[PDB]
Amino acid sequence: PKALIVYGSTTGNTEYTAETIARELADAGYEVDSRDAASVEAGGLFEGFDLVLLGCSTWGDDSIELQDDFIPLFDSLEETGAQGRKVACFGCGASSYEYFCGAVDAIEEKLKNLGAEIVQDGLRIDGDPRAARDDIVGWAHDVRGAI
Ligand SMILES: Cc1cc2nc3c(=O)[nH]c(=O)nc-3n(C[C@H](O)[C@H](O)[C@H](O)COP(=O)(O)O)c2cc1C
Repeated sequence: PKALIVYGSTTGNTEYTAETIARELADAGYEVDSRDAASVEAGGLFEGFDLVLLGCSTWGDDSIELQDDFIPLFDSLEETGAQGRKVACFGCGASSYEYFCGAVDAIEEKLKNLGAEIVQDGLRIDGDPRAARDDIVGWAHDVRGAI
């Protein structure tokens, strides 16, 4: 299968999660294209992919704000070709906050409204992702079994 991973990361935690997920998928034989949201054009972005994984950290002071580089893509998500596309979301946040990983919920809700097929509920990491390696690995295994 061919998967696309697009991540929005300010301090590199969601980028480290995206790289862990990319290796799990490549180790199982998938074809994997991993891109920073900062380098991406929304226009037909998901075209030709069997699975699309979107990663984004949460910002703002209990007023959800998406990671800076991901904003433009979220704004033009209606142009990516998400209708009928198998997708799943992930991101890093702080479980202590009002909207823990609220950017993962917001992205899932728009994808749902755009006709995408959410194959798995979003992976929401608390704290340092390097300490949540087994959950990341376990979530990537489950998405593979869900497509
Ligand atoms: C100023 C500020 C606001 C934040 N807002 C939230 C929030 O509303 N909810 C949440 O779950 N995490 C929030 N975070 C936590 C960050 O999303 C978290 O540190 C995450 O690991 C950052 O990931 P990144 O390095 O991929 O950009 C906030 C952090 C800062 C510094």
